[PDB]
Amino acid sequence: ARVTVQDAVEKIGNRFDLVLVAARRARQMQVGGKDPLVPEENDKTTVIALREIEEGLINNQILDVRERQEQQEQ
Amino acid sequence: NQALGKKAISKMLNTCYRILGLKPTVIFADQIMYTGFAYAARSGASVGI
Repeated sequence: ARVTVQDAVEKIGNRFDLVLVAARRARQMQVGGKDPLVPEENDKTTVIALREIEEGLINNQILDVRERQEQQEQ
Repeated sequence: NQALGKKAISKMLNTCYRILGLKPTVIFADQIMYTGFAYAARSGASVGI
């Protein structure tokens, strides 16, 4: 549980863009076709996306290059 | 090392925020609230005539 998102804020500093990035990651992991890269503690995909961003494994550029890789795969 | 009269408390919280960050000041605020409540109840200050 991420009670404070200060570290996630400072990783990619806008307090406005991280909402977009986390929303995109949560949509990917909730609609289907994705699996978390961090251990799941039976919490909702929102804090899982936020924890993913906090660890540094997901941002806008990484998501875009992954999307390009899957588009090239298909 | 003061009396902490509603103005030293604010200054201490402000220094904690401006020195450490956001999570430590949140935990500090919660701890301050809890210890204040407990010791105010323990003192039992009352207003008589």
